[PDB]
Amino acid sequence: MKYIQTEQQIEVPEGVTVSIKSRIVKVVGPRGTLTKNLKHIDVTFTKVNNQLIKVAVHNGGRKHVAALRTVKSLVDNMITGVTKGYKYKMRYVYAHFPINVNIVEKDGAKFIEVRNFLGDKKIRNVPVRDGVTIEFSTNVKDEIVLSGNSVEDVSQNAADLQQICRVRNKDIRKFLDGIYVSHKGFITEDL
Amino acid sequence: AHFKEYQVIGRRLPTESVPEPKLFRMRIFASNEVIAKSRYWYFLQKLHKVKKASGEIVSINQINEAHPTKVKNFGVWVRYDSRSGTHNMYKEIRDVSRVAAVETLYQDMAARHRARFRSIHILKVAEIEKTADVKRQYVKQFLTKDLKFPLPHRVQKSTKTFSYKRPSTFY
Amino acid sequence: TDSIVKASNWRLVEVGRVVLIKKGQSAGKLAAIVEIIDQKKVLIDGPKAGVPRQAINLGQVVLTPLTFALPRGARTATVSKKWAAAAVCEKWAASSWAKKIAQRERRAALTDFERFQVMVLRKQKRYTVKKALAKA
Amino acid sequence: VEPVVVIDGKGHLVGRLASVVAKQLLNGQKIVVVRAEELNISGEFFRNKLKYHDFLRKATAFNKTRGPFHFRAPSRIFYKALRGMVSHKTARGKAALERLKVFEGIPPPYDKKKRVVVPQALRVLRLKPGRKYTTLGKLSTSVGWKYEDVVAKLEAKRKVSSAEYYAKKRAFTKKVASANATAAESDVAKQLAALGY
Amino acid sequence: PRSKRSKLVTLAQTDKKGRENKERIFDEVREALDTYRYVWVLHLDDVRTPVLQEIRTSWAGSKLIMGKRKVLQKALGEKREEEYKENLYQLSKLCSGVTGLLFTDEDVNTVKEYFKSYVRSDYSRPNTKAPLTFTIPEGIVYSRGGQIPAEEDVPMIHSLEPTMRNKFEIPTKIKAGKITIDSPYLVCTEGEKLDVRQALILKQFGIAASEFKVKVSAYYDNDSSTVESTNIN
RNA sequence: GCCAGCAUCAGUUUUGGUGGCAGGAUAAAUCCAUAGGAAUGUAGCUUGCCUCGGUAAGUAUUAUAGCCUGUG
RNA sequence: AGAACUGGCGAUGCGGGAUGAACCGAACGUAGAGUUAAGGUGCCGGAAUACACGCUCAUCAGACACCACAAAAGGUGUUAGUUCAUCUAGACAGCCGGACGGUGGCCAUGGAAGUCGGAAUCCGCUAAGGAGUGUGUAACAACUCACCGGCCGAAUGAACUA
RNA sequence: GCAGUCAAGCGUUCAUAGCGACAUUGCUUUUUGAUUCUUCGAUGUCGGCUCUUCCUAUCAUACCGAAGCAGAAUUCGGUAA
RNA sequence: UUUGCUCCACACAAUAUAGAUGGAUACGAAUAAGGCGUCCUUGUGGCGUCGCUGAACCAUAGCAGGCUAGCAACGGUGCACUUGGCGGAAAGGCCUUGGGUGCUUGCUGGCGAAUUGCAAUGUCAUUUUGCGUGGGGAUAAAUCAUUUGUAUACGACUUAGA
Ligand SMILES: [Mg+2]
Ligand SMILES: [Mg+2]
Ligand SMILES: [Mg+2]
Ligand SMILES: [Mg+2]
Ligand SMILES: [Mg+2]
Ligand SMILES: [Mg+2]
Ligand SMILES: [Mg+2]
Ligand SMILES: [Mg+2]
Ligand SMILES: [Mg+2]
Ligand SMILES: [Mg+2]
Ligand SMILES: [Mg+2]
Ligand SMILES: [Mg+2]
Repeated sequence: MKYIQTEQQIEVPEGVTVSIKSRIVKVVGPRGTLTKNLKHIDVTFTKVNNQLIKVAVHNGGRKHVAALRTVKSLVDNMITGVTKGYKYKMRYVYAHFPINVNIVEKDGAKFIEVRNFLGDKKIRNVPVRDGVTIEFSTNVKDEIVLSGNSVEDVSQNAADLQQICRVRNKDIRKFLDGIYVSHKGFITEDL
Repeated sequence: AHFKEYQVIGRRLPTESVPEPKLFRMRIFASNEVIAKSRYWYFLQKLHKVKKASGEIVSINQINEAHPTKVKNFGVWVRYDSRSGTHNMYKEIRDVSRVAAVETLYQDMAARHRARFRSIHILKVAEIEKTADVKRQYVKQFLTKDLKFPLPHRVQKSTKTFSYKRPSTFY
Repeated sequence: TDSIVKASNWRLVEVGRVVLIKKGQSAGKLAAIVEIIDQKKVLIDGPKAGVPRQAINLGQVVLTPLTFALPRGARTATVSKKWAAAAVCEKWAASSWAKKIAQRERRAALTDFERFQVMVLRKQKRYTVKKALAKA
Repeated sequence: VEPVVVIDGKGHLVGRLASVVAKQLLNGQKIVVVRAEELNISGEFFRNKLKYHDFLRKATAFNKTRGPFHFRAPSRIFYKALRGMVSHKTARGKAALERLKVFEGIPPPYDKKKRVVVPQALRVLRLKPGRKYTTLGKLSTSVGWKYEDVVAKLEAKRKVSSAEYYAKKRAFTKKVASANATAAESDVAKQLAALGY
Repeated sequence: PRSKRSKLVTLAQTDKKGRENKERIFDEVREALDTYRYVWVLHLDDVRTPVLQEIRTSWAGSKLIMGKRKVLQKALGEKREEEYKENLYQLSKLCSGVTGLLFTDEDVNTVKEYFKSYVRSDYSRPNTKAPLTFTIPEGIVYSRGGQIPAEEDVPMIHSLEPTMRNKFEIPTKIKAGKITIDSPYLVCTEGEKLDVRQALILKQFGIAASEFKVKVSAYYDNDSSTVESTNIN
């Protein structure tokens, strides 16, 4: 129908600042600083007061209107990351061969080394992305914690750590081995 | 074309045992009087047993708009022939004149349903007097209090085949 | 420590926006928006410039950065009274856009003898300008 | 009106530019096109790459050295469109094509000259916002051109030098404007203003 | 075809009730106020059908309406210039919850002292606080979950471990034949905000630490045309 | 003898400027007068309000803006 | 493989359909000027990168009669309509609570309690709740759905047409 | 292919004038894996040697998906010349 | 090889030539954004202004631009010399120093022009030499023939010898 005006609304909390010049967003908060390059959407941002941003599309179709809410969700995830953080927890299970997972520094680059997955002689190497921190949670057996400000980087690093050790040419109703995400939450889990 | 509106009043031929036959009037949207009288005889032959050589045209007049500068909302009832069958439709057009609304409807039917002039009947044109009697959302979204919108990405045509600075689409 | 969002400023088509007509019978003259018909078409009226009340495409005009208070759908005597009360012709004449328009048509109306005079005075001004430069 | 017209090819559409350059050449005007790696084609990168592969598939089957020749530079892709739009088998078309020069980047002596644009071939004026487009340097690199980093390094060097030149000329323009505005409100300035200058 | 969400497939026996049920409830409320002289506005918030089919059995003499709240307020005509009695707008604006209307005729202190008694036990009180702190031990978990005797219980079924872990965030394995969580994990504690997860865990471990008791807002006599307020919490 | 230029005309044709009339609802409009009305509700007044009068919702047919319809 | 009427080619150039006996326009002494037919006006190529309202994005789009062939059907691609419904007595989506009692209805079964099967399909209390829509257990449990209620506050759902 | 029961569209709004997609049963037993020594073959202007390309409608090799797929070995699909 | 060569100058004869006739007049990036000016802590900053086309900007008066006399300024500009830098993508060009010397329409005066006859491009910028005259300087190789065999149908290839 080509609606005349469509708007979404972003509520920004107290201790954080946002700076948007030409569809390039910078969020500065109590945990760091995140940035994003939104120069493929054709939207307009407007500051109402110092606590509300409003994003709008004028004379947009259906495919164009469907991107306002994804812009709002991306900027809200930036705000949520810089004020709470993202914490993913991964648990790894085995039947016979215990998996040894360690953090290494191969020419100063912070890899995860996985070895003895299903008795393999192969060493699997997965690089830590920039900004995500990996810890090994004591008092829980066979668990890893990934923490960061960027939900995209934290989730992508947990995803390729999941995908590096998959079962090949076997029966997956019988061979229950590998690493799985068990919880996605926040570093500051409340308040 | 650019249409006009005519009233056409016709009649049978007076004869023995039928003196003073009944007069019938129609409102035809057409671009000239020849097409106006042809459309009159088309509709009268479909509705009665009268031919063009059985009857005669009594009067042909052109109707102008009463208030040509006043933006009105029109509801138009039409029927048309598609490739499979024939259907009735209701549409809404916001414009200043009945002939203007009829022109926009003919363009809209050609653009949206590939219906030519020869397969469209205008059943009725009427003005919707009150708001909250407007069914179409594409018309309703212009009846809002204090309506404002911009025009982003202004494109200007030029001459001279060459420019000496990069253009700017600001507005 | 305040947030900063700049990103835009736009001229709006709305009731009361005055408008320069770029092509047609009434080219070069000002009118006002009195009603919005659709996304592409509006109803305009300018009584003082001498343009009739009519519907047009927005592609035949250009919006100016001038506006005044006007109710929706106001008739011609009303738009005349509000136009002269809000005094938009003087602000339009004080704009730098209209001065460039008048400068263009004044340069077009010149004769051969006035072109010769323009050349002589340009040389006389260039002398003192170039002498006042480089010894500042 | 100029003896040679130099066109900056950044941000133009390929066929809409080639049409107007072909007409200018046949009418008798000398054209130099620079920055041919920055041109655009409407449509997705994958679709344009598949079109180039359909072109790449055609060759003379009994001797591949006789066939259509597939040139990989962006300047040569532009030249192929232009040669399609003139009648190059005649002497008139040959002379028209010899009135033209196409380069990647801005080599000497054209880096000290003025570059123009063609507004009816510009992508921001012609394409609807939201449509996808392809960049010619990326398309030619994917099909086999091998000088995309050399040209980028040379273009960075040229941009540094022209930024110095512009800083100098902008300061000079500032002092000339200040010297001109102090000779206004003079009698000959008022006479010139009345005559319209 | 346009991209739209299609509804889920269910082919069952019940059908959806309409405005006729609301109209019948409104007519019943007006006729019940006309027939019974002791209309009491009560607030039965969190209650199981078993407990109500008991109070409806104890006061087997009066009438109880438990319809929609806005429909009941419309039947009592909560408009300031509308009524079916004299000045029932106070008793109409009193309703602010999952309201109930107990229309009686018998008493006016007995029907306000027995209620102060009926107060049986209930589930884990998902909105309020809980008292009995429970911590499951570091062994195989069982059905009563440290609320029965040693060998007088059944070990927990294998088909609930995925709900125990991926829907209550309790660390668990299987590792021999049963649930058998490795450490001892305390679910709830005394005098704290019991969460939805804690309340669902206490319900699945089948504990009953909160009490249900009726709360009567007001009671209006139609003979004197007057409503007395109460706070029988 | 060869090749041209200008003026005044005739025949054919193409492209501008301007004047006088006729018709139609003896254009329909705008504009002026007058009766009725409404809301995408102006003044006024009243309110959980009240950033110290900003806004919000309720009355009110022109008032400290206007509009619509009929008749002339 | 054969007939009927008319128009053509053969016997015929010219403008157009890129190209062609038969299609469209038009039939021909040698020239000049003007106007057109059919067909066209980004460039090849003479002539508007005219004006106006819409639709369409194709990982073999589509682009002009003869003539260089493809529907019903399927699409969670988009556009416009038609007929039914629901909705401030609060509709659709989401969160949360209820989801009861004769009764573990009757046969079959080593055991099957709504959920391996055959029969069946009732009654009460209800605001509503199936002699059960699925997951589940050896069988029970537990969860979900059908159906009602609280919170939030504006239009929403189905089938069909092109 | 023949015969019968259906039943969404239908006979451009009729169900049963008259169609009728998706289904569904019947009919074709040396009817309890039995007999059948059978290649019940087709082919008359082509066949063979030598040699080169192209198609994909994929046999093998590469990578994936499903299956009561324990392992091993297979089967059915997708991309791919 | 009857004075052959290099580099720089013209007496004279010429060559027009896909087509001179005031000037090809240098940021980069974005377009749902920028340019310019100003202010301060120096920013994704505050304030102001501009755009809606180069229809601009610079240049432009004098016999195709002559001969002279003054005023006012310390400017503009041509022409060779000169001091330095910079430029490698195809640099082959750009900036600058300091003196000579010409012009100046910034302003004011004095002479001259005709007959090309009422128009006829009415010839005005740019080039490579040639006949030897004019000034310094520079003194070579290749092929055939003879020979080799890392090569070979023949040519070609690869070696040796004043
Ligand atoms: Mg004449
Ligand atoms: Mg008149
Ligand atoms: Mg013959
Ligand atoms: Mg013939
Ligand atoms: Mg013929
Ligand atoms: Mg022909
Ligand atoms: Mg053809
Ligand atoms: Mg002729
Ligand atoms: Mg042309
Ligand atoms: Mg395949
Ligand atoms: Mg296997
Ligand atoms: Mg191969």
